[PDB]
Amino acid sequence: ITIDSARRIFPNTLQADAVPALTARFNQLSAEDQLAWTWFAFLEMGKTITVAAPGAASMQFAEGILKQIKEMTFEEQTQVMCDLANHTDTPICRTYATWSPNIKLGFWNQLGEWMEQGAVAPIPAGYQLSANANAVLETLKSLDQGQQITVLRSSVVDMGFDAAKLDGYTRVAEPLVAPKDISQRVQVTIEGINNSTVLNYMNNLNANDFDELIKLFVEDGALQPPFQRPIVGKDAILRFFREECQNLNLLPERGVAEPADDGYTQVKVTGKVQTPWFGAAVGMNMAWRFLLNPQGKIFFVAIDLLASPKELLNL
Ligand SMILES: CC1=C(/C=C/C(C)=C/C=C/C(C)=C/C=C/C=C(C)/C=C/C=C(C)/C=C/C2=C(C)C(=O)CCC2(C)C)C(C)(C)CCC1=O
Repeated sequence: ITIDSARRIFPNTLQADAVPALTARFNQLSAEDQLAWTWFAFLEMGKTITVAAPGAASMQFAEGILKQIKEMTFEEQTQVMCDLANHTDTPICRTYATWSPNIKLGFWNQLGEWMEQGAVAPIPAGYQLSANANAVLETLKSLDQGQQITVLRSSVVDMGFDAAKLDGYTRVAEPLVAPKDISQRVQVTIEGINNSTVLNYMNNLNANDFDELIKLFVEDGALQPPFQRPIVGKDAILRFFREECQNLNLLPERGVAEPADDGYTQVKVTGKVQTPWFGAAVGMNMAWRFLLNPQGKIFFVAIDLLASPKELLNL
């Protein structure tokens, strides 16, 4: 048993790889097309769902850069936005790179508001997307909403300076919320599954109880978010929880458990997940794939975004 082999459990699980597919196509576009594209994608999104107001604690980390941009001319603002899209080496792009996804999202949500308000340079009124950009946008509109918001988030996260090239830095993230009181936790129920570790995983995460959640993992275990590489080691996993996994609502529905190598157990769970950005307005179709050692500790868990609601019944 290795992490590489663990990634392969439950191979008939059909992930929504249309997301990385579309991201690849989007990445072929010019910075100018990218900004215009996302503006139109953002407006399209607004036809059905509204972004929740970012937390004040989150925005205080973006406030400095936002203030600087707001005081710029339209031409200067557009250049900064192009710099972010191009991953150009600039002070703003380097600052951006140290931010967690939620801070990056709150930052762009504010710029979007200011674009609507006339405070930040808008997309040119009669701007024409390239043929390829148009086609990418058409494909976006054809995907379910869970896949749509995942594409937009991924693109936001990938802007700015290459974080890897910053070497060591203080990571900027939202402050920790106190875990929910036990009496206030709404425990999950999973049809076909009684596994204590899986239930503890779901309930602790829903409670923002990361200190108890991390105890479920083995030292050298790993967690794999949708479409990215596994995050290895309890230290990295806990940091991921604290920085990116606050105020989620996991609503698992069904699951199955099977024997695995070396006395391990593998467990597949399907259900829905809500992000605090949209709440109940977007229930993403998810699968969890656990690999548990004989002591019931988590060696590996993959979290998949599924290709369609039909996959929820694929056990
Ligand atoms: C950029 C841009 C703009 C702005 C655009 C804007 C403002 C875009 C913003 C878009 C927003 C707010 C997107 C939010 C996405 C959140 C998702 C997909 C969360 C998923 C979480 C999941 C599945 C959780 C999963 C989890 C579970 C279940 C676990 O079990 C373990 C934890 C884990 C995390 C893995 C403008 C409009 C100004 C145009 C110019 C321009 O470029």
